[PDB]
Amino acid sequence: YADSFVIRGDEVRQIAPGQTGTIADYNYKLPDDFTGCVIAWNSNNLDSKV
Amino acid sequence: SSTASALGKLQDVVNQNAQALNTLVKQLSSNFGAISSVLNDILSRLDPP
Repeated sequence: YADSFVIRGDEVRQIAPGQTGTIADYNYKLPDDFTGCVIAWNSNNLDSKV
Repeated sequence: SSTASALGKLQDVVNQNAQALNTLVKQLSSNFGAISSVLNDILSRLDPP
């Protein structure tokens, strides 16, 4: 399973099992026993507009 | 009828059983190195992780 989206820079560490946050409980919550990997990388040059 | 302490054996059996049960129940209050001795407190004070 590959789930892709874009997030705020400071909330990147809410993407982890057993975490609490704004997006962590209202937008995307991971199971505690989740197995897999997470990939995070900046997109200032593309996903940001002047 | 008069002299007591003539039936020490049965009294000892009863006392041993009662004492063992009592200490087994007493063991609940211990901490075992956890935060507290009651599940509800540590459940309501901390998230599962």
